[PDB]
Amino acid sequence: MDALSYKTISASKATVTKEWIVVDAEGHNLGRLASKVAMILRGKYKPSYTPHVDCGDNVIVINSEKINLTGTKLNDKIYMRHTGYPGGQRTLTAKVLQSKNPALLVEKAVKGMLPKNKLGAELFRNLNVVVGSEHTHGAQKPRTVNLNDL
Amino acid sequence: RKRETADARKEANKSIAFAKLNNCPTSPRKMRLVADLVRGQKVERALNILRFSSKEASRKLEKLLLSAINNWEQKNSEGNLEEAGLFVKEIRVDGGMMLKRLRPAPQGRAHRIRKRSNHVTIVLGAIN
Amino acid sequence: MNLSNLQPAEGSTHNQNKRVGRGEGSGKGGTAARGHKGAKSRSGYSKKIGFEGGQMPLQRRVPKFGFKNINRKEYEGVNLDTLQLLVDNGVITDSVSMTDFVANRLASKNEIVKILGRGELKAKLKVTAHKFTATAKAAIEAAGGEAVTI
Amino acid sequence: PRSVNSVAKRARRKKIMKQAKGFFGRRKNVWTVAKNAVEKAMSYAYRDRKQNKRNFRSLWIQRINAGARLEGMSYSQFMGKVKANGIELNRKVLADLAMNHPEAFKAILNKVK
Amino acid sequence: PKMKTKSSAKKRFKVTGSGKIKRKHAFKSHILTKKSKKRKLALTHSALVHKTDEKSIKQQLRII
Amino acid sequence: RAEVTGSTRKIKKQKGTGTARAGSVKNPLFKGGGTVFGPRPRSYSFKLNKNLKRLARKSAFSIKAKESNIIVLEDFNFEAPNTKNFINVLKALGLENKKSLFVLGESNKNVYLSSRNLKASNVVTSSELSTYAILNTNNLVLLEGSLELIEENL
RNA sequence: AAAUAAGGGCGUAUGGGGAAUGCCUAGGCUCUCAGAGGCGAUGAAGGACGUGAUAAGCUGCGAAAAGCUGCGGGGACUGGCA
RNA sequence: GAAAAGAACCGUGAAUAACGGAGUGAAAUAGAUCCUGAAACCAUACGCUUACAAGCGGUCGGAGCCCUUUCGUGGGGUGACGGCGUGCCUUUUGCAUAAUGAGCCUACGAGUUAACGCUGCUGGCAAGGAUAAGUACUUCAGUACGGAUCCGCAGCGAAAGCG
RNA sequence: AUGGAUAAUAAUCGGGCAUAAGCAUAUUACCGAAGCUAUGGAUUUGCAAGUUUGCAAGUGGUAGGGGAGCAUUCUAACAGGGUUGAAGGUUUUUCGUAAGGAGGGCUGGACUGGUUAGAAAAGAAAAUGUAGGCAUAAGUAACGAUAAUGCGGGCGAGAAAC
Repeated sequence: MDALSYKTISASKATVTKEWIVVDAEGHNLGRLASKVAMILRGKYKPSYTPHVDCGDNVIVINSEKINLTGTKLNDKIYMRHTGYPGGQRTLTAKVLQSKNPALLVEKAVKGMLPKNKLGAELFRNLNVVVGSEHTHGAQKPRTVNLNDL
Repeated sequence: RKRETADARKEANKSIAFAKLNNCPTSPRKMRLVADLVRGQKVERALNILRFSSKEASRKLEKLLLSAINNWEQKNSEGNLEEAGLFVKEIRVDGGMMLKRLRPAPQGRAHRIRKRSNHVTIVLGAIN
Repeated sequence: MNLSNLQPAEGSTHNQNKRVGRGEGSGKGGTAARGHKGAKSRSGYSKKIGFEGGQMPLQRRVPKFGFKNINRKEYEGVNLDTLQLLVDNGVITDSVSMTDFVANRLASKNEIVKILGRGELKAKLKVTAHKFTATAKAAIEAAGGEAVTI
Repeated sequence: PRSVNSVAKRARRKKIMKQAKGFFGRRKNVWTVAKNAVEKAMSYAYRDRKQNKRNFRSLWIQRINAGARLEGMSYSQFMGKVKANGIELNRKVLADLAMNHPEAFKAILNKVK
Repeated sequence: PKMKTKSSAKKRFKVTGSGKIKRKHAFKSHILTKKSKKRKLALTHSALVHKTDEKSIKQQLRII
Repeated sequence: RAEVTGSTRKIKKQKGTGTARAGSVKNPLFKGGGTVFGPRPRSYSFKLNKNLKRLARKSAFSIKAKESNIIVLEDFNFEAPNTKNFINVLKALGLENKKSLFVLGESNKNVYLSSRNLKASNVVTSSELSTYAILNTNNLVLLEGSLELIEENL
């Protein structure tokens, strides 16, 4: 009979407000930036976060070509890409992978810190990883956010 | 409740025109194939489809529709038939009482064979 | 009061609904009351009384002893205490014969009575019995009349 | 006399099957499949009631953390300074304030900070 | 019908005055020349059925 | 299982059939088998001490005496059996539409026949009284002559 | 005429299917009281074949064949199930 | 079906296959598969969802959309999305186990009775307690009488015996 | 910390990944269970008042032991209901710790049942259990010697088979 009389209001799709955050990845470590990017994408810096709603902002990383790894990880980081056929386990390297589409580094770093669900596959579509220094969104008026102010 | 009152209230079939085909020695799964092509069509397109269908389940279904048309003409005596523009509102193919026979399988055993029947019901409705 | 208000004493009636093997929830269900498998859980099990598992029972490890006399004469046994308690509540006066023993349910019709000497008989009586004891005769002949053997 | 429990035998299972309304497949009409599904549903309903009380506290804590990190603070420090100040407001009310009344939330934060 | 009394138990196991069962001792049959006179004197007096066997002896004697 | 009209023959083989093992068609879990643990011809009479029985019969009289449902007549006699006359003498006592038990001291066949047809009146001699008979009625009518036998028998 | 996601899931309503349940009895079960405890060479029990204005079965009856005679009861319908 | 009053007659149809009418009845959705007639099972209409999304199919949260409304921190239906979650029985130290068993529904189906005893509660009488077979009367498978006999009141000893 | 070979379906700190988000010591705040506490309610023993209340200790549970009860069929008494609609079937509301009770709408067209006491053919989800009905496999296997059929007329509503 709805005997609660005091409920916790959860945000809906008609009440959320998505922003267009732009993040500069010039001086930043891969995982150290990807953690904050994934937290912003999921949406947890708003005091209205509902776990089942696609809250949060849309992140545009604008310097992914200028990211760096700490140790000899650029030469000793391996990515496994098994295909499904017998003997089809392919291994890449962090140095070879950034030679073609360097945005894949940040893309695969962010994909993995997400809830791994339908909500979490729909959150990956809000992340735009640009290899250059200028995006192609244009008439959206995105604001720059420094990850050191969170 | 008074059963005569309930029956007099339920006897509202003086307007709806329908037709039934009971105890047809054909399986329902094979007539439900031709009922889907007729369901919702016009009263003449349905007749053409049933007359040119390559199924033995249509030879006795094409005249049930004619009987339904005749029942509609009987109920709506005052008025012609082509101005109304009849169609096939609803058509349902139900099951029926099946006969059970035996077939001698190899090595001294017997299998069962069920000769199935089906009931067909059709209502016309009008566009006007 | 009436045939529609019959009520027995509190505690004379009981459950009468207790049946064994009527589902889990009434107690005895499933393996009804016999635990798990074994000879004591099979239909038709009966405990062999003398059986001791396979070894020699006590009713067979102990020797037999004694015999039975065919001419055993067993007397009834009446005490001076009972005689005095019977003479206090006046039913017998100055003569206790073999008839006052049957009229007071002390001996059967055709039996033999022996007067024992457990009591403190004080009244003067003239008893007629089959046998006497060294205490009963000495306590009767000294504290009252005679004691004749019949 | 011969006693047959024919009517109540089925009246008892109708009531247990009427709560398996909306189940996929034969779990809603077949008796020996519905009874096996209603009991497991009640077993699942007994629990998740202890979990509804700790899944909402997590949401309250997350919302309080989000509302407190907007003022350059953290949930741990905020809760420490609130508990060692004589306030005694539960996380439900604190999250409701952080979500609906940001002015009241920041007033509480400035008072305890 | 009526419970029958076991003869093997009725020939032994004389019941005492109030609640006990009196029986005899064993081992005093045919090898008495090498046993000490102390054992033969102890095994001569009648004994009582132990409380662990009393239930079985009473079930045999038909005193449940 | 033993009285069923059938035959004690194994239906199917023990093994190699694929179905449940069975035989002796008269078994209870088959259609037409014997009723296991069914009813039997019995006797439901138990023993009560004739002291407790007369104590109960005395309590049944004391209950009516306390409830004030005891009348005493003068041992009337009817020439011919007449239900009309027997009903005529029920309003002088006030037992109309009430359950009455007339306890006679003697046969009085005419008085018994004059009430054999009524359901609200029962004529019973003192040599056949019972606790149930006393408790069933709503008003006892002890004729003068039956009390001498009721009192000196308990 | 309308609708249309090729199809599926859930809820409601209306149908076919089936025979459960409820009610009833034509039939059975255990007995009480009082009798009786056999039929057959004057041809038994059990059958076969026949018998009708009309006659496939059941019932009855035997070439005198759904029947014959005598003594009593009975008083308007009858030619068995039909 | 109370009683055949068991559907004369008309139309579609090749058709005395079936149906729609018309008459009988209180009822024909009581039409001879005939009283009421459920479940498994097979279909149609309507409302909500579903073609980038992996698992005992439920449970706890949760928008949106349809009906109702004492008007509601009321009810009903469907539910996009999130968290948790490897059916049941039996046998086992231990089973999601790839150990057993069941295609589903309806009906049947397994600690009952007699005789002789023992414990717990209750009742009558009380150093006494109780009748059995049977008999008499009667309004008859249902008050009186019947003390034969059984248990207890004294035990010990193999027994005579003593008490 | 470093070198001291490794196993056969693609692998591992659980994964992303981390140069600290590793390790060693010390401190503070916080998270964290059906543990403890706060609120409401129910129940078992022991102690008192009475004729339910108060306090204390409890309240996981297999084999197993004990105590209170529900439904079903029938019977004995008192009191009832029903063609102005009984039992039964289908939905809905409400009450109880539960077994279950009561009320309303629809079908149904004759029985039913309260209180106290009694009796038992007194409750199924499994026994490769029994009988009847109905699904799945599925419109799938098969339509029973590879000696063979084609055309034109006839009856007929309808012909590859007459």
